[PDB]
Amino acid sequence: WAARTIFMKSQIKRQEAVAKAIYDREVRSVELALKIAQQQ
Amino acid sequence: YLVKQEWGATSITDKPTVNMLGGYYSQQQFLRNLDARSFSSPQPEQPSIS
Repeated sequence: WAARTIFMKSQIKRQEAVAKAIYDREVRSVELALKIAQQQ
Repeated sequence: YLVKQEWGATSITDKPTVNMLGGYYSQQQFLRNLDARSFSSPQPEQPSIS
């Protein structure tokens, strides 16, 4: 049980890291597209 | 009277418990239970960690 809960904690941390990376990339692209669209 | 006396002690052992293996159990499951099978598909036959 202890090994299992450690494993799920690691998996959850990994999923949060992946989601944070995707969100950061998307938000950066969105802001930069905002600046570009404002230019035109 | 001249030969050195030899006393013998006998022990017999078996496979360890999951609890007493410690964090090694988790550190081997991270390496086999998810990494190898999912990201390589080697389809091997391997014994238990214990």
